[PDB]
Amino acid sequence: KIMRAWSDGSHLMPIVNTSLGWPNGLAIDWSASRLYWVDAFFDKIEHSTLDGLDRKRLGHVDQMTHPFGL
Amino acid sequence: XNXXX
Ligand SMILES: *[C@@H]1O[C@H](CO)[C@@H](O[C@@H]2O[C@H](CO)[C@@H](O)[C@H](O[C@@H]3O[C@H](CO[C@H]4O[C@H](CO)[C@@H](O)[C@H](O)[C@@H]4O)[C@@H](O)[C@H](O[C@H]4O[C@H](CO)[C@@H](O)[C@H](O)[C@@H]4O)[C@@H]3O)[C@H]2NC(C)=O)[C@H](O)[C@H]1NC(C)=O
Ligand SMILES: [Ca+2]
Repeated sequence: KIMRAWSDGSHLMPIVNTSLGWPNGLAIDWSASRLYWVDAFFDKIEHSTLDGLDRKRLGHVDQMTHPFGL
Repeated sequence: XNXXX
């Protein structure tokens, strides 16, 4: 799962807990305010709103098979 | 695997 909380560490709640295996890396698209993550099990890059809504998946990346950080 | 080395 990928969890969100207040910067205080309270209000901890999952926001992405479906179709996930090894979500190694996280990133924020500061321009669009969108959370990006990446899987090492399914080998996919995904991005969504900060609430975990509007989930999208990027196209296949040729030789990416164990992405750690992004 | 996925462990840190
Ligand atoms: C996986 O991740 C999902 C989220 O993507 C989690 O589901 C959410 O669990 C949360 C628990 O903290 C809840 O916020 C939320 O469930 C409810 O949300 C309701 C919001 O009200 C609107 O939406 C409902 C949708 O069914 C609709 O029926 C209603 O008319 C409104 O339009 C709340 O009302 C509801 O409150 C109930 O539960 C709380 C306890 O949690 C009680 O205190 C209340 O009295 C009441 O009985 C509740 O908050 C969940 N959202 C979704 C998408 O279902 C999963 O929990 C995660 N699971 C795992 C395995 O990690
Ligand atoms: Ca793999």
